[PDB]
Amino acid sequence: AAWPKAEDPALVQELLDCVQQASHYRQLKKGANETTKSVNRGTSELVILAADTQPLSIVLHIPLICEEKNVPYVYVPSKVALGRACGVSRAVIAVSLTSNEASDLNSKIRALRDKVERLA
Amino acid sequence: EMETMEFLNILANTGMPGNVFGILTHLDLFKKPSALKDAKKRLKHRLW
Amino acid sequence: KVYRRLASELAFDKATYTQFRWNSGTVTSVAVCPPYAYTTTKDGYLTKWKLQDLPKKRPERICFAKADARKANDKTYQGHLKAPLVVKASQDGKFVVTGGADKRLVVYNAADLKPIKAFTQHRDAVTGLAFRRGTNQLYSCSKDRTVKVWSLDELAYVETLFGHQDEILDIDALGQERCVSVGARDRTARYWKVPEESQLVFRGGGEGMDPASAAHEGSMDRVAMIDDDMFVTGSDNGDLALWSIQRKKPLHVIARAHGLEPPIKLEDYSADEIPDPSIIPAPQPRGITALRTLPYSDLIFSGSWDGCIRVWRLSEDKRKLEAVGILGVLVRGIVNDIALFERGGLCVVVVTGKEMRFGRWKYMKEGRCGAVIFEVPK
Amino acid sequence: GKRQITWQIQKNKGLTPNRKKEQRNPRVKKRKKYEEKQKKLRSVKAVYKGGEGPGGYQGELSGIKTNLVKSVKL
Amino acid sequence: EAARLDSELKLVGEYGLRNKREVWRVLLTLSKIRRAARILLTLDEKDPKRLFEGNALIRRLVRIGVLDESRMKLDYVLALKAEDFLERRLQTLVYKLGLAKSIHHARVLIRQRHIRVGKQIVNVPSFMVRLDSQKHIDFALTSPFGGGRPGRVRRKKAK
RNA sequence: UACCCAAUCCCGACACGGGGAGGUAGUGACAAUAAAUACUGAUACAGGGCUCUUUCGGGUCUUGUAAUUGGAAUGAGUACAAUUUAAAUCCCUUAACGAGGAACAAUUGGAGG
Repeated sequence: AAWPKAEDPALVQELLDCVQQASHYRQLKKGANETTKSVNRGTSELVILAADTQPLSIVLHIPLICEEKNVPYVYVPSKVALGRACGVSRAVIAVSLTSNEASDLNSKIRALRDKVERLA
Repeated sequence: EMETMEFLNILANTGMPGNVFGILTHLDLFKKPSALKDAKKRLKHRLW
Repeated sequence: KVYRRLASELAFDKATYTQFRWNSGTVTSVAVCPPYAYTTTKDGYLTKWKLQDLPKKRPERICFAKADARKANDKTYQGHLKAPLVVKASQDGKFVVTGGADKRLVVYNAADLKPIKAFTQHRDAVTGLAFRRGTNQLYSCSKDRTVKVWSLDELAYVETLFGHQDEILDIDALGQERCVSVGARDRTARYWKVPEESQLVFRGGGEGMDPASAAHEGSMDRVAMIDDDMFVTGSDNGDLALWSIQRKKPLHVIARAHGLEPPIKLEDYSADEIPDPSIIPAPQPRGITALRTLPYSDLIFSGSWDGCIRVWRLSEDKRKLEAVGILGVLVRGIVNDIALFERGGLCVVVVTGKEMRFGRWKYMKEGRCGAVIFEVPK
Repeated sequence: GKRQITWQIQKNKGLTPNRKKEQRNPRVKKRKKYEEKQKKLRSVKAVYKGGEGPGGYQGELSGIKTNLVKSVKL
Repeated sequence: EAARLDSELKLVGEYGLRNKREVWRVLLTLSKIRRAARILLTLDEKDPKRLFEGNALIRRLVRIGVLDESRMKLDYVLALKAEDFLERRLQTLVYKLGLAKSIHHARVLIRQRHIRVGKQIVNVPSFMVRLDSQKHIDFALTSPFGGGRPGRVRRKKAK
């Protein structure tokens, strides 16, 4: 059901490290409804979705809006790891990290979405 | 003081002699020798 | 500080356990004052307890102290406002220190359990806490990526130490004036020379089953100094790595130290009238949640949420880690903490609950909010 | 009982012209010059300035002109 | 020229600089680094001079955080720029970490001694913060945003 | 036309006496280095602001005000001390004051009404 699944060799941890960097930079929206609202408002640059979700239909409904707006999306295999990487003290199943006109995080964003577009 | 500035411009308007020497006194009425050199510097530059 | 080797002089298959529990949310950490014990529970309790002797297997609680959040406004109240997270006890038996997420670390008398000092020097939260052995010098590493060393004899802060890239999760100390502290997602254990204010970085970058289930080193959760020259770190992809101070690399890393998780059920993963196993994600390794050692010994106690508490040992050249087996040969739940004590032959308490120490990421309906006390007599 | 020297003799101002509070500080002047040259830029080209708001699409809020071709003719 | 004036004004506005001397200072050190990179590209590949000196230059720039850790070639060292240097300045790092509301607020804070880099407070806003030291930018303990005394206008008002 | 043998060194009946080497301080826009002269809100009111190739024509959409108020931050300076030192100074520590323009008072040039 999750066909752009991320594989093991240092791509999941690059994703979660960029997630933690954006959460320190306050450029990140947490949870399914906030990812949905950020994609529909178009400010999203990339969206990470957990794949260990009890029933997967939530992180199945998000890729439709992401494919309609043409933003990259990728599944990491642990919502507990995604919540720990964000710094939430709750398990997060969907993470969308936005765009700003001036940062140094955007280089990591660009390399990450190049790797994700190669993954798709 | 105004008497010092008055004599300086009275002398300059009437006729400037060769040698005028500024003599700065009452330096012992000071407590901080950083304020002392600051006062010497600012009084020297204003006289110049 | 003499070196011991008691990895073979114990009978782990003959361990005697008391798996009890009491009215608590989730117990988090324990310290070992040599007759006593000190529990912290997320309800907001710190309970000082008395252990047992053989020549009745449950402790008798003697006293506790509760966090009072009503007097956050009210001044001259040393003590916590929120629930504490870590506790340590001085080997003198006269000081007990506890730090929580209420941005302050308090320290007081062990006997009457009445708060005497409430340090507010940290800026985010207190995550890790360690004593120098035989001395009242304290090392508290925090969530604002710093670690403050305190001189507790005069009840005073002496020095701070910066340099960690992410939030600092654990710290360990030994008899000298050093530290070893692990930070989470930077994958870094920093060895701390406190008098000259210097550090030594150790960057992990860790590397018939499914291939996508082999996860790299995500965080670096727990740390344990086993002697002066080497320590061990436990990382939430299940990596247990022995590190030497003489070398820049891991000395010996062992992978998936508590195995993989079970793959989640189709009856919860997909809401369909046909459950098909054609699609199900690869399970991830259950990482180390607690990790401890006895100082100057060959004992590596590692506990995850597998329901068992594993024990490892050093090699004869002390340049490798080796398995000696599962200790409880269950102790279900998420192993929050391990504490060790020698009778003269060792009693280890294991602190487990329904979730992890710092956040409610993984709640478990299985497991109990239990201190589980077991000893090996040989 | 001494005659203090006043500020006009203390610093020899003379007849320097009157300048601005913006001109007495070279950073604040270069802040206000950038705010007004970023303002002059919006009146020539079109800045992005956020997409659709949280309220949605309230129409093209300042006119639609039909006979205007604004494409670079290659 | 109008191109130089508009470029320097864009730098002075986008990063809250004081004059064009700071811009020319950064352009001078950037031209020195880029000249060293061009001189190392003059030599052929697998010359030991180019190998060790280019590895030294790239490791230096990655350690001071200007060059990204992804791209580590001498061609990207040639493709370096003054916007990257002024981004590595301290004042824009305070503005981007969000201790201050604007870049001029950040310059004001660094001047009147509120933030600290690591242990010691920093009085200069052009402090080139390295990548390892980027995280430890916070309010000092003697600042009223950090703690201690409630401060000056607070004391005059609370009296 | 500054101060001292206090350190390193030298000479003598000689542990003490004597040293124009040496070290300490002062000036300095000739250069060179870092950077203050402000930061941030709310309300009220006005309807225009800006631009150009092509000009009695075209382009773009939020900008102001000597308006009314509110917050904080404070180093120059003043400065108890202690310290530094041959004795002082500087440095590092440091209690107490220290911002509303009519001021704690930015300048030099050029163009124009």
